[PDB]
Amino acid sequence: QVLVDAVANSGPREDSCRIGKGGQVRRQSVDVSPLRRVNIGIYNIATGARKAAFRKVRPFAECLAEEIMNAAAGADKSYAISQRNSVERIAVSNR
Amino acid sequence: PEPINARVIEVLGRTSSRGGITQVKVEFMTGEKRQIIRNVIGPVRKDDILVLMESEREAR
Amino acid sequence: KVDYPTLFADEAAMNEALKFIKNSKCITHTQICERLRVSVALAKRVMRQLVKSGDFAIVSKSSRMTIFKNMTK
Amino acid sequence: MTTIVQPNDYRDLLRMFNTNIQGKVVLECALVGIKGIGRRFANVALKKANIDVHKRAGELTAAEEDALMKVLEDPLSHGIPAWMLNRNNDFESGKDMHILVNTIASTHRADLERLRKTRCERGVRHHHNLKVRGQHTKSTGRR
RNA sequence: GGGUAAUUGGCGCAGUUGGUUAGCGCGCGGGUCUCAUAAUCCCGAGCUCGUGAGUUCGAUCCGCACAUUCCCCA
RNA sequence: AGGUCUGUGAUGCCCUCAGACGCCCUGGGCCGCACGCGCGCUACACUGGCGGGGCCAGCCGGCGCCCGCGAGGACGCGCGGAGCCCCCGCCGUGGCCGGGACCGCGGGCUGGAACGCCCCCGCGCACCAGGAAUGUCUUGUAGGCGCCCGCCCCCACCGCG
Repeated sequence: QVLVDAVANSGPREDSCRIGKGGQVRRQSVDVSPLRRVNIGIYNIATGARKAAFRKVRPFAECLAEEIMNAAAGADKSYAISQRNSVERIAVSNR
Repeated sequence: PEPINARVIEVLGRTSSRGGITQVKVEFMTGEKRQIIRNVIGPVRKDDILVLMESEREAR
Repeated sequence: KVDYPTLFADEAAMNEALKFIKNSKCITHTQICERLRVSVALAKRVMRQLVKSGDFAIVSKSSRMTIFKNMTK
Repeated sequence: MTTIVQPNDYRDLLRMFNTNIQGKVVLECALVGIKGIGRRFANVALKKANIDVHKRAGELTAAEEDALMKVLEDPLSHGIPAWMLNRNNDFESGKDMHILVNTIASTHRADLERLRKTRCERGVRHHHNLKVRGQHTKSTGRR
């Protein structure tokens, strides 16, 4: 249950892409399909755990669990939530 | 302000900007049944349930 | 940079580490290393003592990692 | 093992052969900090001396410390072979010994002198600092 | 001498008893060379003293440099 | 007017032809090193290193006994397969037991001949994931792991598989 809750709360709901041309970024805000959302949530979980356990004494598994719990709690201490928020803001800025 | 979740009922092709976006028609199953058009990234299919942060934007 | 000992200097073992751990529900070698700033080996030895005594119990075991549960509550 | 608490005689940092040694490391890897002693030669020396090897060097009572010295100046008597030594078939006396700190630096200096006056290929090369073995120069090995 | 105003981060500028404040600018990053974009991090006796207040760039007062106008029997 | 007259009893026209550019012998060199860059290999560690044990391939394929720490060696016959991985322990974020270049004594193999290749003790270099710039890839694929043949007296970080 915790894992599904995390994969839900992690995953963007909006993103920016280049379509407006005009010789510049001209990025346009768009929406995001569910499959991409789950894929990105998983990727972010794994990546955040990986970055912590490197050259640190603690093991990979504890980092994994911590990331999962924090993301499921909706807390922004985690890496996943932070990336989600980042993307959402750079998007809404471009909407 | 509060995001709402819309359903897909028709996909009407990609764009020429590297072919990543796909135009999509959606309907507010919340009760309004408004059939509009948006721009979506990633693989989509009929009966998917998009989530929208705007109740008043368009595309074309 | 940081250094940690490998051998407890006498009263240190009981005046804290034993006390501290006994007030923990779950534990591992590495957590306790990072918590009271001692090397991992000493953690291994101590936890051996404790499972012998009976306060803690094993829930999962393996060469790379084992984790305990506080059976004293 | 099963040594949790520092013994009453724990010695936090050991000095020996002018080098200093810490008492948190296991014994056979601390001695490697001496110049002339490695992993293989140490396990062999201690064992002959009836010393535990999986012990922290701070619990090394001086009684066990002295017998260890007695075995690094006359090791051949104590059963250790001769293919395990640093210096086999010395150029002068033709004997075999093990050379520790201080001895190595002096010994290394005198060979080059021997090489120099004798007028060899290696000696002339050492003094402009080139490769002695046949490993190729030219390619790579540049700033 | 008399009156008026002002001195802030490396930069001019708004801010005045509870943000060290906005832009400029520091370099590392992302964004088809990667800049105009955006993200992030950094830059301080706020000219100098005292006064009361939970708490003054911040309210009064001391003195110095700068600018405008005005005054003059050793 | 891409490369190959240096693969050939494939060749036109030139040059060399008895102090020979023919052929055979002895040595040296093709490897030399202030410097710029092209394909590769090894690592920067805990999703790990060391020690012990258990276990399965394919192109295909050879073994016993006795010495020696080992690499190797003397005899004698026809017979035959691994790394990663899994289990138990040690180390405990320290340029440290990560990494293994350089150098100093010593033991052997090939060969007419070591400058070549293997093993043992000691010493223990750079390196903390890499700027402007750039390459390859869609299922048993990338990547990781090892094993065979070719050239070969000896030798594979190469190449075909």
